[PDB]
Amino acid sequence: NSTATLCLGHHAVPNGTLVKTITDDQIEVTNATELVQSSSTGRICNSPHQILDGKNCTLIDALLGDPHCDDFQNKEWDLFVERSTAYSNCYPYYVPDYVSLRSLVASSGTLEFTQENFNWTGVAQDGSSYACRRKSVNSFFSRLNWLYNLNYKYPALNVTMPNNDNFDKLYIWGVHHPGTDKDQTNLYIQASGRVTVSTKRSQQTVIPNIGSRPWVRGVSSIISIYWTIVKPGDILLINSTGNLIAPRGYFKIQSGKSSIMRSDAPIGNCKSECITPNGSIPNDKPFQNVNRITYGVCPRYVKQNTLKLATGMRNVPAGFIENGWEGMVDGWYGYRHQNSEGTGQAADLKSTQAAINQITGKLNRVIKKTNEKFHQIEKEFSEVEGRIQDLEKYVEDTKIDLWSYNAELLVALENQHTIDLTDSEMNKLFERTRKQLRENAEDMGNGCFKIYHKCDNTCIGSIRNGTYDHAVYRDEALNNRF
Amino acid sequence: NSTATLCLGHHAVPNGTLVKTITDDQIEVTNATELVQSSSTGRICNSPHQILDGKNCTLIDALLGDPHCDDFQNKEWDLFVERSTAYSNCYPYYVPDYVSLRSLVASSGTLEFTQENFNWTGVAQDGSSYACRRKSVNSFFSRLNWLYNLNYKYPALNVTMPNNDNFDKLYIWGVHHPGTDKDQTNLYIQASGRVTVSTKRSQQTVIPNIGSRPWVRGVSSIISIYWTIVKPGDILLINSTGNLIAPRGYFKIQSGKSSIMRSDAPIGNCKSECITPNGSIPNDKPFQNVNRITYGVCPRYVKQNTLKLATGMRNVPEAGFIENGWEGMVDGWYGYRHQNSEGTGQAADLKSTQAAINQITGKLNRVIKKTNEKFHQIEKEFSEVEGRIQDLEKYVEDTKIDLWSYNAELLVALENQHTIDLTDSEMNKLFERTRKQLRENAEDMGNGCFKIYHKCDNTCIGSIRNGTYDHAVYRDEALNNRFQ
Amino acid sequence: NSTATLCLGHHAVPNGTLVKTITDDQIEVTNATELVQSSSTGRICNSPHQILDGKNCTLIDALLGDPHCDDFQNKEWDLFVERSTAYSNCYPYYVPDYVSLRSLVASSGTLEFTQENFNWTGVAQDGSSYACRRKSVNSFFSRLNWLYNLNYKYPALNVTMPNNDNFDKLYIWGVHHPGTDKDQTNLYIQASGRVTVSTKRSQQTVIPNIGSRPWVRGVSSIISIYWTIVKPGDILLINSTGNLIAPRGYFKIQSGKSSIMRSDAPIGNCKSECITPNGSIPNDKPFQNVNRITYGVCPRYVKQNTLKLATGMRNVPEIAGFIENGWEGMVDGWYGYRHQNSEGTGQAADLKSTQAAINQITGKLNRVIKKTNEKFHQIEKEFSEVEGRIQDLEKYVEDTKIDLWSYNAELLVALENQHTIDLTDSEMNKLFERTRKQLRENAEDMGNGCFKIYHKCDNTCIGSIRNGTYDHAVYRDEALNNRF
Ligand SMILES: *[C@@H]1O[C@H](CO)[C@@H](O[C@@H]2O[C@H](CO)[C@@H](O[C@@H]3O[C@H](CO)[C@@H](O)[C@H](O)[C@@H]3O)[C@H](O)[C@H]2NC(C)=O)[C@H](O)[C@H]1NC(C)=O
Ligand SMILES: *[C@@H]1O[C@H](CO)[C@@H](O[C@@H]2O[C@H](CO)[C@@H](O[C@@H]3O[C@H](CO)[C@@H](O)[C@H](O)[C@@H]3O)[C@H](O)[C@H]2NC(C)=O)[C@H](O)[C@H]1NC(C)=O
Ligand SMILES: *[C@@H]1O[C@H](CO)[C@@H](O[C@@H]2O[C@H](CO)[C@@H](O[C@@H]3O[C@H](CO)[C@@H](O)[C@H](O)[C@@H]3O)[C@H](O)[C@H]2NC(C)=O)[C@H](O)[C@H]1NC(C)=O
Ligand SMILES: *[C@@H]1O[C@H](CO)[C@@H](O[C@@H]2O[C@H](CO)[C@@H](O)[C@H](O)[C@H]2NC(C)=O)[C@H](O)[C@H]1NC(C)=O
Ligand SMILES: *[C@@H]1O[C@H](CO)[C@@H](O[C@@H]2O[C@H](CO)[C@@H](O)[C@H](O)[C@H]2NC(C)=O)[C@H](O)[C@H]1NC(C)=O
Ligand SMILES: *[C@@H]1O[C@H](CO)[C@@H](O[C@@H]2O[C@H](CO)[C@@H](O)[C@H](O)[C@H]2NC(C)=O)[C@H](O)[C@H]1NC(C)=O
Ligand SMILES: *[C@@H]1O[C@H](CO)[C@@H](O[C@@H]2O[C@H](CO)[C@@H](O)[C@H](O)[C@H]2NC(C)=O)[C@H](O)[C@H]1NC(C)=O
Ligand SMILES: *[C@@H]1O[C@H](CO)[C@@H](O)[C@H](O)[C@H]1NC(C)=O
Ligand SMILES: *[C@@H]1O[C@H](CO)[C@@H](O)[C@H](O)[C@H]1NC(C)=O
Ligand SMILES: *[C@@H]1O[C@H](CO)[C@@H](O)[C@H](O)[C@H]1NC(C)=O
Ligand SMILES: *[C@@H]1O[C@H](CO)[C@@H](O)[C@H](O)[C@H]1NC(C)=O
Ligand SMILES: *[C@@H]1O[C@H](CO)[C@@H](O)[C@H](O)[C@H]1NC(C)=O
Ligand SMILES: *[C@@H]1O[C@H](CO)[C@@H](O)[C@H](O)[C@H]1NC(C)=O
Ligand SMILES: *[C@@H]1O[C@H](CO)[C@@H](O)[C@H](O)[C@H]1NC(C)=O
Ligand SMILES: *[C@@H]1O[C@H](CO)[C@@H](O)[C@H](O)[C@H]1NC(C)=O
Repeated sequence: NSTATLCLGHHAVPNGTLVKTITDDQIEVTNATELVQSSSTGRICNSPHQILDGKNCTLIDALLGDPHCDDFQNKEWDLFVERSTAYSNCYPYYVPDYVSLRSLVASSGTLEFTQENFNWTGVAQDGSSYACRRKSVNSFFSRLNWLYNLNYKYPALNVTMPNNDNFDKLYIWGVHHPGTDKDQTNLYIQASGRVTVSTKRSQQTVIPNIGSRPWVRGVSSIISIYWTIVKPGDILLINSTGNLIAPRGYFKIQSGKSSIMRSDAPIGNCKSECITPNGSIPNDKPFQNVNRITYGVCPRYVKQNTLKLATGMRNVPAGFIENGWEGMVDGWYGYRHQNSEGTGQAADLKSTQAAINQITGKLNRVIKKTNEKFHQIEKEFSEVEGRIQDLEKYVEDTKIDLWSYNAELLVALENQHTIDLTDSEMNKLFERTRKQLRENAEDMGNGCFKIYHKCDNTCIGSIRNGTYDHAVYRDEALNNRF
Repeated sequence: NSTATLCLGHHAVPNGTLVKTITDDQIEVTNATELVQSSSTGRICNSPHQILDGKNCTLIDALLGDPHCDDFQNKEWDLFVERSTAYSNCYPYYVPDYVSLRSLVASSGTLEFTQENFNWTGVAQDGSSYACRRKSVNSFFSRLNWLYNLNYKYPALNVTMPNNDNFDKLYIWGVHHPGTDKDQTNLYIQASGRVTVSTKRSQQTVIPNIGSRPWVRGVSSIISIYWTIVKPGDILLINSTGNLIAPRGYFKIQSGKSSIMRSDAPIGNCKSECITPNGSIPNDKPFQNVNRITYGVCPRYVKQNTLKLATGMRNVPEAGFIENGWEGMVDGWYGYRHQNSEGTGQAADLKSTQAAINQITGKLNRVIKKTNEKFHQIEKEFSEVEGRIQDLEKYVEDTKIDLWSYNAELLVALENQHTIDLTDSEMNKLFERTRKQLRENAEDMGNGCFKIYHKCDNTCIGSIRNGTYDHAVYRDEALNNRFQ
Repeated sequence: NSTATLCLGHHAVPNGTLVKTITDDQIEVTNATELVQSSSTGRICNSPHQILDGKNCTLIDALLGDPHCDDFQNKEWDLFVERSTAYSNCYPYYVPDYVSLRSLVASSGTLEFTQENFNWTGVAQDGSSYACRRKSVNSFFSRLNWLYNLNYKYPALNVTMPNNDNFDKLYIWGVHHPGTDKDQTNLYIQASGRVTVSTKRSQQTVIPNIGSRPWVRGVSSIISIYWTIVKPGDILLINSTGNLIAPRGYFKIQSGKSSIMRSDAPIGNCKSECITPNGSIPNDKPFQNVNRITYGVCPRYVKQNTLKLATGMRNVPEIAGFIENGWEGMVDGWYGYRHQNSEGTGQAADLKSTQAAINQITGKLNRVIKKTNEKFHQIEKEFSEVEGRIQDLEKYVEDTKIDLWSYNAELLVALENQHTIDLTDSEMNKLFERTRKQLRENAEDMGNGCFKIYHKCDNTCIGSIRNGTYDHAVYRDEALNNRF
């Protein structure tokens, strides 16, 4: 009755979370947060990025001018979305270096086309095919010009086109490979054509190949597609004696943050910085497990499906040496007392705020939203290729393993640090109380002090308030101790 | 009067090991372990991976059907081992994009061949050569069909072969480059041949080169090798007016964990998950220094040859831990020494010993386990100058190794620092728990020992070590001795 | 005043530096150092690397022998510097795989040329052009030999050149593409030429392409450039029926630490291990923000422009101990005592704790990251032409590398600074505890980092505490009388 008990403690919860540290494989803490984004809504948000739904059209088909891709003329994009249902419906073609043409056009982000008055005197223009009907009429790629004989004559073409602008020009052109020699000589009078497209810095020559081919859309022939970039002040020169699928002009080729993505996710009316083929994902967490293919401001892809970051002290469901206090809801640390006036509880705001202030924004010190990716490498492959594809796969797998390691070590280190800093605040609160009490109390060993003098609620409050004067009670307290 | 001294201490060893921390360049600990695997047995274990010893055969020669590689027909592998002694002994050839063909066949992991009934009516088949003898008679690559004129005629070939299966087909074919014009017109009647192999998605045209070549195995000619992959529902279409080295069928091209490795190490009868060109290596350690070229579940290649991970506390060799550690303590990491009315004694503390040990066991397995399972990767050694693509392959690999070497360096320093800190922490916690027990009955002598101001025999000493010491029993006696 | 006050404290400075830790975005410390090199002199030091200023000549032009590059014949280099003002002034050409040829020659580091006597009987040699004037006379590339018909005849060339040396030979050769068909038949007699260059391990065939070209230096034609490497004991074989731009010999091709760099920085007379396009930079710091393109022993490129590494304790602006405040005015140590007794107040530094903290901070980062970054010929990292796939990969690899090293640098500085704060806070607490153990029952903790010593304790007595020789038993009777 002539003494008092003051216990120092911390809070506890009944439903703790296990996290991982350097010290413990699993340790239960009061609170944690997930660092790996692992789910997507399934929709690609049309804000803030300019999304272009390719629908049934690939970018190359929209580039060449497949009639069912006419709506894409001169359109621009931040992200072009190619659907797996896309198909070709014009004259059969193939693109040597399809991958690079697709990449650089996708990164350019525009299909702005400008016609140029090539002088094709001597030959017939605007060749059409039943295999490429546009609005029920035989037609051809909108951006290409199928040249053929004019009155049984195909004179040698030698056409020039300077680049007198301040920008690079992208020229798409082709070479026709007839199925038979009867086709070859009927279209182009010479028994074999030849196309040479050149600039002051390049030369590209194609010899057409007359030969049977597997029928595609009623046609036994095919077109090879090539591209040429003309720098400012340079000159495009097209020299041909047959089989030339001529350009009608140039595409602007820009540099910027545009790219292309293969996805079947629908485009929704929402706003999201990060786009994956699985759909848009939130970018609050530093890491994501949804897809290695991302566009925008995105969490970094890691192999882990979950990484829990401790946001509270160790959960331990007498003072803090024995146990935590589930009943303390207004603070992380606090006091419990037993004196002449009964029992009471009060939280310590100083130590609680110190622990919280260290834990808030903990992760914003090492990992921020510094991962803004636009056009990158391909990370999914449908064809066997070998060397270049091996390297692309190895680079991406090397990157992911390294960030997965970084993510693992970071969470373990930070969680070790969250435990230690919260353990530290508890000991500091205990030491502040001991130094206040001086020779008026003894450490009972369980996180509680035995105060050797009568100490009513105001006296206990003075200790919690930091205004306890040991000199006032030292005479009374030293008398009871010894 | 009658008092007792109780000292808190930790163990020490005479033969400590130097490790590195964040704090110290080198600090001696009681025990440490190596994290870098630096030696190999010298043998490639034939388990658990399916090893195919190429012996004197490269993979491409086994693919084409070099007669001395006939034993490799239709064989499969997880790891194909190419020896530096391999040689070619058939018709002289070269493969444009040899590297990619070798890679994709190696990654497929099988040489399963399927013959197909190509209709070569109009030409002679099964051309043979003195440069490619099989069973001591003129022959040719087993998987290729040397077509040439039939009775002074080589009609233009137009042969089709649809892919009506569920898988991609790999077709290997060739073009013959005769040494002279006499050779060209005698073999193929036309003055210049032409080979066009096409699919619905591809076209490959080759113009043969009539011209002399360095004499190789009695031949001044050569064959160019090409490959074509035919997707399901697609069709192989072959058009030739001479010089076609025709396919006899297709190879299955599978996807899986198969690869190829250049090594001269022998194949032994053992079990080992990790294979390097130097031989199999253990994969218990997280890092290895043997070879950046690995196959299987492997430690990560680092530039360091040794990384010692502390598995024990700081070593302070030979009362109380403030002064020194106790080599004489062999049954625990922490413990008590006392001097009382009954003499002197020593006893270890199980709680603090177990706390430190449990925190250290599996300490590195909390950050890096054997999640490094690699199979077919990029090439990492090169015998020829190539330029751009090889520059990139080298830069990629050197970037990876530097980053992992940095990771390994920082990890060991961090782990060792934390191992030091946690073991030192257990010592201070043990000393403090003892102080809390003694209350006003003892005083800190400053050297890790308490002066207990009352008679405290071995049972009393044991009660302190066991946590059952009641200070109130002796408080009256102790306070009388402390204060005069 | 029959008592004394002994305060334990640490120093403080008026001009602290903000650093970043795991705990705080900004915390002021007594001292810090910059880890990111962010500035350049603007000049490339001509030592210790052998620098070759390309002037107005690219490496490929110096290789082929453009007349205004004649001064570069047979020169060697550690680093070739291409200026953006370089230009070509000979016959118009293009190099298929220009990047690779530039790369492999730059890595070889020499233009040593050795003439060889090819037998070009039957054709005319040393064709010259108005497009390639040398000393105001029509001329040609110094290292190439333009062959054409000799009196209306171009016989088939079949010229051999064995490599009977112990080193590899690099052969540069070309194929001429006339602008018109009549040009083709006037120069060479055949309507179409053919060039086949072969060795025992390679074959290269070129079919010339007749077609108009943009007029360049009076010429509507062009030359394709190719290269061939002939291993020892191998043989170069050149077979042509027209359009061959023949070699005059071979280049020695070495392996070493040579590279090429695009820069407009001037070359100075100084010494610097690290070269960037912006100029030489010091390599004392582990990181640099100047340029991802480096040559030599260089700091690792990071995206950060500054990373400050704490080299001192927390700065706490200013008797009272360390609990309340730090001591501005302590200039001979990091930690120390302030005392107040009968003779007044005094201050003295503690050398043990000061040296302990300092020894732990010096070279702290060299324990984890040294100058293990020595790079020479690497990949290209800036691009003037659109290329697509391969350039996509080179950009992605470098961007991946920089982000990973930028992450490492950010985490390393935050970790190291947190540990520097913690180790210095610890040294302060250890000194305070060492003093508490010395005083025994003669003093009490006042809570502000100070002890109230309950006995008369002049300066010699205080010095004994600082010196570690204070005997508490001497004053215990006097002190206990005052406490209780
Ligand atoms: C070389 O051989 C190929 C393969 O046998 C020949 O191609 C075949 O040519 C015929 C007639 O041109 C094609 O017939 C057509 O088939 C389509 C299929 O739907 C049908 O709708 C048409 O009414 C027509 O009957 C046949 O499809 C085609 N086969 C392939 C695989 O493309 C080629 O003609 C030969 N070259 C010659 C004879 O010069
Ligand atoms: C173009 O020039 C090359 C090289 O000068 C000629 O190749 C050489 O051809 C002769 C045969 O005429 C080869 O000689 C033979 O050598 C074998 C084994 O070495 C020997 O057993 C025979 O009895 C015969 O003497 C010689 O090896 C070969 N040299 C090389 C480097 O391949 C080639 O014939 C010329 N082309 C034409 C169309 O003349
Ligand atoms: C195919 O068409 C092109 C384009 O017209 C022809 O190229 C042009 O050829 C003329 C005559 O050689 C070049 O003119 C020259 O210009 C220089 C300086 O400007 C001047 O000093 C000369 O006296 C002459 O006027 C013209 O530059 C050139 N155009 C280009 C873009 O290079 C080419 O000749 C034609 N080829 C055939 C086989 O018809
Ligand atoms: C396979 O391709 C060849 C290559 O063109 C075809 O041969 C051509 O046939 C016509 C018929 O008069 C000739 O004018 C061409 O010159 C031939 N080419 C050559 C190189 O001589 C061949 O016809 C094709 N396949 C079939 C079945 O005919
Ligand atoms: C490039 O254009 C030139 C100029 O029109 C072509 O040259 C003519 O070719 C025809 C047919 O071969 C000849 O009858 C003329 O005499 C040529 N004229 C001149 C001025 O040379 C040339 O054929 C074209 N080249 C290509 C590859 O198409
Ligand atoms: C602040 O820290 C820097 C770096 O730790 C100190 O600079 C070092 O000073 C010593 C002098 O003993 C030199 O030998 C080192 O070469 C210096 N290092 C560097 C990187 O400059 C500096 O002394 C500290 N400043 C103060 C006032 O203590
Ligand atoms: C390779 O060199 C041989 C000569 O060594 C060339 O063959 C001669 O070619 C001409 C015309 O093509 C014929 O008149 C001769 O009869 C040929 N000689 C022999 C021995 O065949 C051949 O053209 C060259 N090949 C090339 C340059 O591709
Ligand atoms: C627990 O941590 C999360 C993550 O920061 C936070 O949102 C929440 O407010 C914290 N407190 C709780 C759940 O009481
Ligand atoms: C186009 O070029 C031909 C070439 O013969 C020329 O006759 C004609 O005048 C040119 N026409 C125009 C509109 O430039
Ligand atoms: C996202 O899509 C990829 C392939 O499209 C799939 O492998 C992965 O499991 C998907 N993840 C989620 C969370 O939908
Ligand atoms: C040293 O540490 C290793 C690895 O943890 C352990 O296997 C070994 O038993 C230890 N040795 C001693 C003497 O403690
Ligand atoms: C092969 O095809 C040819 C086509 O010319 C046909 O005449 C012949 O009868 C066929 N024979 C066989 C055995 O397939
Ligand atoms: C392993 O073999 C490779 C290739 O011969 C060699 O570079 C490396 O030094 C060897 N290392 C060991 C540890 O055997
Ligand atoms: C050079 O070539 C001519 C004609 O091919 C030949 O007669 C002569 O012997 C050759 N000389 C040498 C040294 O090879
Ligand atoms: C170095 O030059 C590059 C341009 O090549 C520029 O982007 C960079 O900011 C420069 N850095 C410095 C430190 O001057």
